[PDB]
Parts: sequence; C-alpha cells; structure tokens
Amino acid sequence: SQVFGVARIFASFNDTFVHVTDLSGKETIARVTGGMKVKADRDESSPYAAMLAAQDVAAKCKEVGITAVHIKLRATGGTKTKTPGPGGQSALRALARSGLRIGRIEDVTPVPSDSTRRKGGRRGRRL
RNA sequence: AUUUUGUUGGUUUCUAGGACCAUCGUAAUGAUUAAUAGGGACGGUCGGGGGUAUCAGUAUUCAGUUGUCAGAGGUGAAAUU
Ligand SMILES: [Mg+2]
Ligand SMILES: [Mg+2]
Ligand SMILES: [Mg+2]
Ligand SMILES: [Mg+2]
Ligand SMILES: [Mg+2]
Ligand SMILES: [Mg+2]
Ligand SMILES: [Mg+2]
Ligand SMILES: [Mg+2]
Ligand SMILES: [Mg+2]
Ligand SMILES: [Mg+2]
Ligand SMILES: [Mg+2]
Repeated sequence: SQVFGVARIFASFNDTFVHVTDLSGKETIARVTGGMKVKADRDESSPYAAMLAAQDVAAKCKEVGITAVHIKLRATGGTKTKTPGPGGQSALRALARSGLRIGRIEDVTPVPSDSTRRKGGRRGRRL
C-alpha cells in the first residue's frame, strides 16, 4: 500500500525538531527544526514555527517518495520535564493536513527507572 | 564449776548442767497466688527492620559506527557556549 517513514518529533520548550527517518531510523530523510523558520529565540518552539517546520518536512518527503509516516513524539525526558513542548501538537496536525498519511502514534519520551540528580539545586530555581 | 571430806593447794572418779551427736515415737510433718506486672520456651505468621553477596531497569554523560544539513543550546528576553 503506502510507503512508510518514521517522523521522530522531539518537542522541547526551547525548540521543535521534526525529523523523518526510514523504518530503521538509521537513514535520515528530512530534518527541519522550528529554529530554521524564525529568527527569534523566544519562539523557536512556537506552534507557528512547528507548523512551518512540518510543512517543509512533508514537502521533502513527497519528492523522495514517502507517502505515510508513523509518529514517535518525545519530550526532553531524562532528568528534566516529561511533558512535550508546545510545538509537538502543531507539527503533528500540520503533517496530517499536508496530504501525508499517518500511521501509528507513540510517545517515546526518555523516562528514568530511577534518576540521576536534576539541575537547579535543593531549593529549586528561585525567581 | 554451783556444793563436802575438821582444812589450802586438792584430784579424778564421782555426782549435776548446758552444747552437740545417734535411735525411736509424735505430726494432716514442711513449698501462698500466677498480677489483662514482667522474663523465657514453642506455632503459624508479618514487615520498604539490619548485615553480606547477587540480579534487574531505564535514565544521565561519554565513546564508537551511521544518516542527513544550519543552526543547536539557554531564558522572562538574551548572552557566555
Ligand atoms: Mg530557544
Ligand atoms: Mg536562524
Ligand atoms: Mg544569526
Ligand atoms: Mg552543570
Ligand atoms: Mg517567587
Ligand atoms: Mg570446809
Ligand atoms: Mg501472669
Ligand atoms: Mg518465631
Ligand atoms: Mg522505556
Ligand atoms: Mg550564526
Ligand atoms: Mg535553541
């Protein structure tokens, strides 16, 4: 039927990565980040930039032959926050609305079975 | 050592007295509860109680292979990087 890639979307709170690989993930097809679409650091992770980033990925996917993708959304993970950034929701909707077909969707955020120490100190970040 | 042998040392038998030792007989012969105190034993347990080894788990960082290409990071915004 369709030809599947894998859209590995890494959505932090400072930027948004839209990265499409092959099934193995060892071959990169298109990687457009929200920071390549704006010149202000404060909105590298904006929903608007993520939508533009996804459209460039979808356009690149079409000329290589990728007609469908599986979605593996992730947050920063590790010792830091596990909730996805604001751009992850926009990049997913933009991909679906760009004529690309959507397969399986999974959250693959790095979660610890314990945890190393997290930055900020004992008293947290005082603002 | 309490008396007397006419009498003082007497003298050790003697008399009597505790104090014990044995036998026999008397006797209803002789040991308070087990504290909704405690201690101990025992029986099935119950615990992220302790110690010594041992086996996971992803994560973090670093490294090796790869893959593409212009930003990535970070913030309230930036900059150092
Ligand atoms: Mg940023
Ligand atoms: Mg830029
Ligand atoms: Mg610049
Ligand atoms: Mg540090
Ligand atoms: Mg405050
Ligand atoms: Mg006389
Ligand atoms: Mg008792
Ligand atoms: Mg026992
Ligand atoms: Mg996992
Ligand atoms: Mg520059
Ligand atoms: Mg950035």
